[PDB]
Amino acid sequence: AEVTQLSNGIVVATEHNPSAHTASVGVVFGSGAANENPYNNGVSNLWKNIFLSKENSAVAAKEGLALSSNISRDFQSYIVSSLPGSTDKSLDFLNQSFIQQKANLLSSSNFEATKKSVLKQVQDFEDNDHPNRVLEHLHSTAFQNTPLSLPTRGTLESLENLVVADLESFANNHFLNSNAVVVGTGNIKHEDLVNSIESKNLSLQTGTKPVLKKKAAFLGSEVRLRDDTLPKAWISLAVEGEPVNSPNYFVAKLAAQIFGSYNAFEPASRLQGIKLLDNIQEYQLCDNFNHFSLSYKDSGLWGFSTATRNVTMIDDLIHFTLKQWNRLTISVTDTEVERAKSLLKLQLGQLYESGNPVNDANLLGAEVLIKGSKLSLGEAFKKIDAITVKDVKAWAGKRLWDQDIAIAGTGQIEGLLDYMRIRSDMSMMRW
Amino acid sequence: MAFRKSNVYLSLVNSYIIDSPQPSSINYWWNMGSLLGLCLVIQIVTGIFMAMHYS
Amino acid sequence: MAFRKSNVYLSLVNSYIIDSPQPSSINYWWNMGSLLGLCLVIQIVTGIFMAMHYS
Amino acid sequence: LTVSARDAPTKISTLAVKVHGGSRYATKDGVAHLLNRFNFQNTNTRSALKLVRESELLGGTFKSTLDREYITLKATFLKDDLPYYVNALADVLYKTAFKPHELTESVLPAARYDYAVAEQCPVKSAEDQLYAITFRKGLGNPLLYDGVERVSLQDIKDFADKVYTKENLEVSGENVVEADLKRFVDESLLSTLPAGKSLVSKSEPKFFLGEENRVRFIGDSVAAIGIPVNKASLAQYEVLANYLTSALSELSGLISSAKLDKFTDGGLFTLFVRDQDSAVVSSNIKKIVADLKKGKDLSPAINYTKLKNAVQNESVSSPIELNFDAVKDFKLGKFNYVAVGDVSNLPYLDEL
Amino acid sequence: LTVSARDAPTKISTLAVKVHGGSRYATKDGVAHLLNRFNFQNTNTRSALKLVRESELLGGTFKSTLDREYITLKATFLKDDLPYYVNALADVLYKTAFKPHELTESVLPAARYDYAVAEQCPVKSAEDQLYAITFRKGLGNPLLYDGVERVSLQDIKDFADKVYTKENLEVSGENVVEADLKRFVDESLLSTLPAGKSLVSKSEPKFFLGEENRVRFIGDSVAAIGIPVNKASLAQYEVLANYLTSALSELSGLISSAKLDKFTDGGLFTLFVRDQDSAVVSSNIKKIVADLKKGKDLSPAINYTKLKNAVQNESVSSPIELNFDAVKDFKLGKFNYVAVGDVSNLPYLDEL
Amino acid sequence: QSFTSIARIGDYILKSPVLSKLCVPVANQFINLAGYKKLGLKFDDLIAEENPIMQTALRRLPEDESYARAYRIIRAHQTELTHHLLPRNEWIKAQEDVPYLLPYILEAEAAAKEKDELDNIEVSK
Amino acid sequence: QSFTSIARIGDYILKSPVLSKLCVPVANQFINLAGYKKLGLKFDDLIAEENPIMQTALRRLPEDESYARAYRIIRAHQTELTHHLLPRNEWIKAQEDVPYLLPYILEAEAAAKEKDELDNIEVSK
Ligand SMILES: CCCCCCCCCCC(=O)OC[C@H](COP(=O)(O)OC[C@H](O)COP(=O)(O)OC[C@@H](COC(=O)CC)OC(=O)CCC)OC(=O)CCC
Ligand SMILES: CCCCCCCCCCC(=O)OC[C@H](COP(=O)(O)OC[C@H](O)COP(=O)(O)OC[C@@H](COC(=O)CC)OC(=O)CCC)OC(=O)CCC
Ligand code: HEM
Ligand code: HEM
Ligand code: HEM
Ligand SMILES: CCCCCCCCCCCCCCC(=O)O[C@H](COC(=O)CCCCCCCCCCCC)COP(=O)(O)O
Ligand SMILES: CCCCCCCCCCCCCCCCCC(=O)O[C@H](COC(=O)CCCCCC)COP(=O)(O)OCCN
Ligand SMILES: CCCCCCCCCCCCCCCCCC(=O)O[C@H](COC(=O)CCCCCC)COP(=O)(O)OCCN
Ligand SMILES: CCCCCCCCCCCO[C@@H]1O[C@H](CO)[C@@H](O[C@H]2O[C@H](CO)[C@@H](O)[C@H](O)[C@H]2O)[C@H](O)[C@H]1O
Repeated sequence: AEVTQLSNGIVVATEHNPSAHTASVGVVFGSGAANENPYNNGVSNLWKNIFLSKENSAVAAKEGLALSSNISRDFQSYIVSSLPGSTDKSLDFLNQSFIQQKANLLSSSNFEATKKSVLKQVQDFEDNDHPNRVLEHLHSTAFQNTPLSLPTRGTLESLENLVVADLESFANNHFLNSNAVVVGTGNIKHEDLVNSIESKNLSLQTGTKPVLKKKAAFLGSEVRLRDDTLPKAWISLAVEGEPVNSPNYFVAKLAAQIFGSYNAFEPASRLQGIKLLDNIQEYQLCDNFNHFSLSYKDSGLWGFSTATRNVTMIDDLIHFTLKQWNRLTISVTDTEVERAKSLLKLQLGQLYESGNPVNDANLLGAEVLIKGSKLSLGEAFKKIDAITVKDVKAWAGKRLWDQDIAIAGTGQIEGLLDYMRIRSDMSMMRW
Repeated sequence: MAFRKSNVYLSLVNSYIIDSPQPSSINYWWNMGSLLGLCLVIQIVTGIFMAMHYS
Repeated sequence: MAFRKSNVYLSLVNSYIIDSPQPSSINYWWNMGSLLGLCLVIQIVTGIFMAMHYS
Repeated sequence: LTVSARDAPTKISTLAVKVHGGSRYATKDGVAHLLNRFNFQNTNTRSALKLVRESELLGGTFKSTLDREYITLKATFLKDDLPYYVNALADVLYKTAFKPHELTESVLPAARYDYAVAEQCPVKSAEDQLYAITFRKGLGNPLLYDGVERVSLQDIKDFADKVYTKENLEVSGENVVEADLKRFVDESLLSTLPAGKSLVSKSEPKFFLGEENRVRFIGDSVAAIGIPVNKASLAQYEVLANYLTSALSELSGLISSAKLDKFTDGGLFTLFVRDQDSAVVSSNIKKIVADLKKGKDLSPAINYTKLKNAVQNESVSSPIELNFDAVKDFKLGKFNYVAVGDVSNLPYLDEL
Repeated sequence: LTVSARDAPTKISTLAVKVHGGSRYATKDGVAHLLNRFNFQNTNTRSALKLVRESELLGGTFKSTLDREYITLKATFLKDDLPYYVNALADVLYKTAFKPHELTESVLPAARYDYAVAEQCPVKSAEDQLYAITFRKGLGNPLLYDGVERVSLQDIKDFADKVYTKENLEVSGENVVEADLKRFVDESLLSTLPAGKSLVSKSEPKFFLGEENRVRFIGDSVAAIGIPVNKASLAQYEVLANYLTSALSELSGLISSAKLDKFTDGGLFTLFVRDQDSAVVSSNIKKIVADLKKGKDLSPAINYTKLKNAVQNESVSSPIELNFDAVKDFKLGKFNYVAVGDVSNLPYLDEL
Repeated sequence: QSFTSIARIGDYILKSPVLSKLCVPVANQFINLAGYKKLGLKFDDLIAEENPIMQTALRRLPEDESYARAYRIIRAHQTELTHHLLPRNEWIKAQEDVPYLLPYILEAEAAAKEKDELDNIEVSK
Repeated sequence: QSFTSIARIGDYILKSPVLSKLCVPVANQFINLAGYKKLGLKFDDLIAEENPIMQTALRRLPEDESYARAYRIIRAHQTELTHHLLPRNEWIKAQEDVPYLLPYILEAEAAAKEKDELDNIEVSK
């Protein structure tokens, strides 16, 4: 992970990789679902889909280019992939699609079909993707009536009320130069991509700043979507976590790594050095779980998600997990922190250094849009190696011990007890 | 499982006084039973202590 | 299901005194327990009746 | 004992020990599956538990994957700990314990799960069928263990003996210093392994055409076609799969999936049509076969297939490249077909 | 509205109502099974419970068998109570309640059971497979309901209207006086039934040859072959079946079962080889085919098959009788084949 | 008391113009005073269910109405625990206070009655 | 006391010609006086099984030996309740009194101790 960034109005950032074999060029905006309203919610997912439209994709396919678009909470990306030399043609397609096709892609035939696609797409997700649907409701109840609560794909209600005018108004306010970063990852060199950008000119949609509003706030609450027809109980629970640029960003991630992820069906997963495993395998409290330390611009979420068929012992699953979390404040051991350090590094490694250029493009853009430059692993590893048991305890003492929680769940959740019973387990009795 | 559920004695306490599923809407009239339990205990305790000085 | 197993009260009698699975080889030394139960009842009953004439 | 690697200045490395022991080499249905599920269990000197606990402290994980061709023992870790992971993978191939209780407590349950997940997806059933009718005992072997043919612990140990040999494997390092990797491999038990005989056949396998098999299934119905491809004729089938899947073909929105499985002695082009209702699967595959009979391509999908095929960064043993710079047309001769699901209302080969 | 009867001075009689609505006529997979399973449930004026308790006090029982051709409502009872049973069966055809709860509480579970029993017998999976491959939707329909194609309560009622018509059924009596039978039948709700058509086809069904299907299965392996037969050619196949299932053939001990399913528009000859291990199955099926391809008969089993065909005195309208005195030689031409079980180790039609 | 019995007496009154003009008004008054509609419940939701006839009926009730019943019950316990009533626009209206379960109950009752009679039939030789 | 500990002590004695000849004769007499063989039991049948180790060991025991262990136990309980011993020819013989379960118990224990050591590994920086 090595960065290089320059500017001339349009901020350009790249990251060379001599052993790439391909290259990805694109634009990333510092506005995602958290920059939408409860009524135009889904407008970004809508943009993503028209950019990947059938027509637009053919025009790129003939050019030997592959398209990619990712909608998140804080950022939004549109990336083009090609061979290392065809990079000059990728920028032409980008310039063509976002500085000329302001009405090409927004035709009544293309739009109504795309709208129809994302509509069925989202209907399916809400209908069958239980673990992600639950996790989305977790964000929805935790940050309710606040920016961070809106689902990245949007709601079926506001999705079907959208018109080309909604797409345009969003573009006019967010697809601006001051809210973007041109990204180039793969094998291409920095002092070469900027030239092709300087080769052209104009300034259509510039000078203007994006809009502002209220900041994300965590609220202790819950949303229960009971469905007895499903074969499992899917739940997600979390406390208010850390925002990107928080002093405890790495400490929180190390804490999540301590409890990690688990798949009851994979032999090696059952053997991990996570004390919680000794409590949940006796009666097989779940099929799987995974801890997380989600971080965004305004706030974060630290917690876990689980899936279980043991619908009569959900109280034990929750009880044991939260009881292990208490340990982070009062008894986490040195070895537990050292095992977490090793594995956090490993995960940060697989994330920041995959052989995939589109992954690096999204990470580069989204990061420079906040801190001004992507963080190197070498520095990340140094901060991770410096984390002490005390750091973890001090952190747990403020974000975990006797703190409000956000819960969401669907399926056979009758066995999931009331809020207070769950909230109580966030601390222990003592003299 | 939790010790309160696995222990032979605690599981009884757990089923009757802790995890016992109550209708969400029972009003104060349903508090009379616990009150009768208190009465019995009050009556027995005071009676025994008086019994020590009675003929 | 037999009434002795279905009824709330008799099911306790049945699991402890009727259908309780006992090891086939326990010898007479395992008869002391029941004998201790008999002893307690003998003490309580004879005691209550004497208590009626005691000062 | 081929040992390749490609260095870089990163924090993470990847170690892979490719073994030509995929389902294609399975002596009994599912033994290759069981052997794959047996990797990383107890070794005569280090237990599965110790391996996981120690590797976690170091900063790495292990995994064993099953292909129709290989059994890959991969390991991801922190660059400077290479020897440990080279020795770890070595011990697996050399001294795996194969305890009877591991087969019943871990291996079989894991294989049951693999089969359970796979059985719910009809395209995977369709794919097993395609292979089984086009080829009939090598490449046509079932990919997973299903118990129709009982496999003993002994059979697993025998397949281990037949498959884990110096001549039948490649040690691929990614983001690793090749000089050191070659040194550690020789120093490890990898080189102490009995030199065997590479099971890889140079000659093209026998194949069949115009074959059909129907499988009744509750759920989504699927109509699929499979076509055996020559070693030299595979470059065109590769761009065909990318064409049929890209925005360059009007019938791409009519097909769920289409790919070309590439082996050193040939390949199999697979095209699947999956949908909730049979009426739709019928009209689609019907329109697909009809339109393919009209030999067309022109090759506007040549620079696209080049880009798509270039996304093989992790693969350190990819087939022939230069072939793409040619062939512009595709016809459609004889092929193999399978119907999964609402069979009673799916097309037969006769009417396609 | 056919009505026949053969009397005798017995104590017991047996009424039968042959309806041409077996699996061959099923508009949806298993719909014939479900209707057959719905018979004897509540009628609009008499409950299943009332029927059973009442008939028990009289001394009679009911039953509804499903065939590949028929759905037969049959009654066995004390002779003198004839009108009661004539009406009971009449009421079933004319006014079965078809309550939604009966479908979920009694019918679906019973069909689930029927399927469960048959699912464990591989020769039945083969018999279904045979019919399917030689008559692609005619008599080739699945015999039982398996849920691959959903059948609603309405689909069952629709099928009841399509099949329960006067011109589509044959009332039959045994140990019954034909005079009273016809009288009671005309006097019953049978005559009030709408007289629809009669899907009983005269023209020979479209058949297929050289077809094969393979199904993986846990348990015994079974290799079977099917042969479509003419409305005239079915005489030699009747003796063929008996010849192969008698001491006259030096290969009767090599085959599990062999028979000729007869219909008015033709028939299907089926031969099955079933055994625990695939190797035994393979040897037999090969030896059977080779010896039949090198055809031989000469009718030393004409008198035998004449006896066996006669020990079937229940069909008051069975096929051609005296057709035995004709043809005597036989040679195995083209046929259809299915492999059930350890498929990866069973013969392909290719090597037969 | 069985619903068959209730229905028999009720139908008789409902068919009689004289009784019907006299009773029904009093009954309408009774139901409004009862107040269950203010809690969002339909009368059939009030029937004690801990007996075989009701379990049979509730089993046979179509999926969609069953989910609807569950909601009205849950919503009612919640409203009752807060000591409030639902806003008027959520009260069950007379048009909505339909005997949806009744037919299933009468059907179950008739079947049990027949089964009881058949279990105790006498025979006359 | 663990079997690992028992085996360590017994092996030391067994490997020492001095203790071996002084201790073994005592142990042979102890076992014969114990009388479990007169009831048809092998010593390994006597091991109290209500603990984790024994359960994993008993689960891992091959079917054939498990059916035989089952029989020896049932046979023993029956003989014991009749207050008799088995006929002479049915007594377990010294050569039949083999430690069939020991290897399984030792395997389970070694695995359990390792897990205990790994659950508490300390890390030296
Ligand atoms: C001589 C020997 C006497 C010994 C007996 C002593 C114990 C008496 C028990 C009283 C009882 O059972 O009455 C129950 C009724 C039913 O009531 P409900 O429908 O369930 O309540 C709704 C609450 O306001 C919810 O409200 P809440 O939020 O729970 O607080 C309720 C209230 C409870 O007060 C009590 O102590 C209950 C009697 O607290 C207050 O606001 C009072 C502040 C001064 O409560 C009443 O209506 C009381 C009148 C009879
Ligand atoms: C002391 C003051 C207060 C206590 C008063 C109550 C005394 C009861 C306590 C005694 C006790 O528990 O003794 C147990 C022993 C163990 O015995 P075992 O190995 O299980 O028996 C095999 C049976 O003969 C089987 O034979 P059986 O068919 O059951 O008949 C047994 C015997 C039982 O006699 C008794 O009353 C039981 C003690 O009946 C007879 O034939 C003899 C009648 C005198 O019984 C003995 O024989 C004692 C041996 C030292
Ligand atoms: C359900 C429990 C009990 C009830 C309802 C009960 C009721 C009574 C009543 C009504 C009296 C007379 C009160 C008076 O006017 O002075 C009384 C007296 C007495 N009770 Fe109880 N009693 C109970 C339990 C006990 C117990 C367990 C004991 C014995 C250990 C006991 C010992 C006495 C004594 C010593 C008196 C005489 C002193 C006195 O007058 O209070 N009582 N009891
Ligand atoms: C009033 C006092 C007691 C009563 C009524 C009682 C009753 C019983 C009963 C009914 C049994 C089962 C049958 C039997 O084994 O005899 C039993 C078992 C047992 N009791 Fe007690 N007991 C009493 C006191 C004690 C004492 C003082 C001890 C020990 C300090 C004790 C230890 C045991 C044990 C360990 C068992 C299980 C024996 C076995 O199954 O091997 N009991 N008792
Ligand atoms: C269940 C265990 C009991 C035991 C072990 C027990 C034991 C004793 C003993 C050792 C004595 C002295 C006997 C003597 O030498 O005279 C005694 C006396 C007495 N006990 Fe108990 N007792 C028991 C229960 C009861 C109960 C429930 C009562 C009820 C009030 C009671 C009432 C008496 C009375 C009134 C006396 C004095 C008269 C006498 O000497 O027997 N006992 N008890
Ligand atoms: C026979 C029946 C007689 C009495 C029936 C009445 C039932 C109520 C018993 C009260 C026990 C309360 C324990 C709460 C607990 O353990 O939660 C503990 C918290 O306990 C507390 O905060 C202590 C508050 C003071 C309790 C008041 C004592 C009551 C006075 C006794 C009078 C009764 C005769 C769990 O707390 P946490 O969930 O927030 O982590
Ligand atoms: C009128 C009485 C009606 C009878 C109902 C009885 C209900 C009892 C209600 C009160 C429960 C409070 C005491 C329970 C103690 C819980 C701790 C426990 O059981 O630890 C026990 C050990 O306890 C002892 O040694 C002494 C118990 C003495 C109890 C004195 C009252 C641990 O037992 P454990 O469940 O862990 O066993 C595991 C399997 N080897
Ligand atoms: C310190 C106490 C320790 C634990 C106490 C429990 C020990 C139980 C010992 C008692 C044995 C006597 C049981 C007789 C009751 C059996 C009949 C029965 O329960 O019929 C009951 C009705 O009982 C009554 O009305 C009176 C209760 C009797 C009170 C006795 C003092 C019928 O109840 P049923 O089980 O049939 O419910 C299903 C039918 N719809
Ligand atoms: C039978 C009659 C006898 C009555 C005796 C009265 C008993 C009083 C017990 C009082 C306090 O007991 C005390 O309760 C508080 C919760 O309220 C516990 O607090 C615990 O939960 C609270 C949250 O609610 C956390 O903030 C706290 O960090 C945690 O320790 C505390 O650790 C315990 O020590």
